[PDB]
Amino acid sequence: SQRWSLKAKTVLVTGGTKGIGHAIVEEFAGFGAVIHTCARNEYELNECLSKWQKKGFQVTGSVCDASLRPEREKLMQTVSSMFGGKLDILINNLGALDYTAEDFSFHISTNLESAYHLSQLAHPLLKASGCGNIIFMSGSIYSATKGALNQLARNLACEWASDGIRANAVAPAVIAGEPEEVSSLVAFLCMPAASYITGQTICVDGGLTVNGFSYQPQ
Amino acid sequence: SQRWSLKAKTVLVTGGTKGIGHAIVEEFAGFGAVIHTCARNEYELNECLSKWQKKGFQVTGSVCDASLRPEREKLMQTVSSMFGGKLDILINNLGALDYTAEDFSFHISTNLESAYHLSQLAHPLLKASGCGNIIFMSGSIYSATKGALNQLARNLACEWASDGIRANAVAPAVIAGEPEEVSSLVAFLCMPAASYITGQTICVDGGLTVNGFSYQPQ
Repeated sequence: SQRWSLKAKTVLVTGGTKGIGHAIVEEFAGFGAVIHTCARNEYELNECLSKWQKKGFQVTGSVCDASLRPEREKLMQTVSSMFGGKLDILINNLGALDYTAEDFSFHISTNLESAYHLSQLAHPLLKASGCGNIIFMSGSIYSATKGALNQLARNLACEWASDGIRANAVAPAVIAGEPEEVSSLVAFLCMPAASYITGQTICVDGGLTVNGFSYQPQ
Repeated sequence: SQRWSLKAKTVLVTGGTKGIGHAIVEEFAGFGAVIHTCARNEYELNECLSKWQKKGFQVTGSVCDASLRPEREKLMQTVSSMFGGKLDILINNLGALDYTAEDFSFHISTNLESAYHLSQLAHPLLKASGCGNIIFMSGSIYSATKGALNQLARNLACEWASDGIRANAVAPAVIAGEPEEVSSLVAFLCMPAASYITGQTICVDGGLTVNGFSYQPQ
């Protein structure tokens, strides 16, 4: 039906050349969505774009270091011009001899800033779509980042609902199957069929029970 | 009893001249604990130290901008020398025309870095105590910070338990009584009576129920 279709929906997925981001691009491409992605290494971008267009996938890309403010502004500029000022889906895929406090601080703030800024740059585009979706896809360092990201996600969901923008966060399992499998949940959340789903922070962990009591990632 | 006593326990509380930090200093001082606190404004520090010593409170202080690495190293140096290399309690009290992404990022990383670093600087001191305690006391900006801090708290609780160090996070209510009242929960958590309590992230919110269904701060 039309509710379970992502056909011709415009998507921006950061870091689409590898890992979950690459799996997310393919998942959406399988549904006939129009995707734009980015990466720092232009040759690997070229490599993926090549292997994709042959599979009949509608994907374009640009070189970008999403950790840099000016790079994020240019990226969204490229996206607005190619999608005609409208963007249906934004997949904020965060980047993945012992880390110090400065390292801890830097990685957490770089991740949180890129995701926050990217969402703000896309806001007007997402608003013009009339049915925009944002997905935040992202130990110790990761846990704290995830904790911050979930909150931002829940805030934007309430803050931008009147603009018709939904926001959800998704995390791969801690205890496992390929973690890339989560791409299908990401896709479902962006379907009209899931228009009432917002503010969710889902971790598809295997989970565990002790003495009959369940335990899951916090 | 001895389990519910904080008498002569050494405490470092950051930002003790105002708000909850000031309430925490007084709460512990009421229990006969020995406290060291800090602040950027030396005159207000002097003001509090004066009003405190008269009440018979055992509190010393030093000027410090906990947002600066070298300032945090000096602070812990002062604490180690005055408490004899041992520290029982560390109260990481975070600092409290619209914020941008850089502002968002800066405040969250400055808070998370100060708290993380301060805990690492105190670690050896807390370890030498044999029964150390750490408390992390701390919209949109706050929510994300809190989300990150809670995770760090839960991590240190598991990571440092073998050193005899417990770690818990406490947050004042969102929906209310003075928010400063939470100082008593902070004090309880640091008592030998609460030695088995670690890894907790407690928000003493008023809470609310809708149509019979409860809702609380995430």
